[PDB]
Amino acid sequence: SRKFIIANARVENCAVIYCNDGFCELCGYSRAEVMQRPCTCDFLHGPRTQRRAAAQIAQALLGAEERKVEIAFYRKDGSCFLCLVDVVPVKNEDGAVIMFILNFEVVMEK
Repeated sequence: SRKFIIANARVENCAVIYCNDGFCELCGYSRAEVMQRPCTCDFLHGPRTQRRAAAQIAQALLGAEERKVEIAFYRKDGSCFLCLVDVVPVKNEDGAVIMFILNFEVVMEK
């Protein structure tokens, strides 16, 4: 099951403007909760979440850079999962970034 969100690159906090069912089911947060949150998805952060990984994802968004970052995330129920976050900038003809697609894959459980 694919898990992904789409972020608005033209607002300061890169707000989530779409999230698919797979993503919501993965992390245990409903679409209503996820929508309009910064697409870094800090609400998934917990004890094992590496500062360096979080920083690297944030960097990719700032610099509109395509990048895969593997990071420990937490579902609503507290379970930890190692997640490969795939940051994909989508630019127009001019070269401006219009949105980001972020894909999430579970690497392994806990």
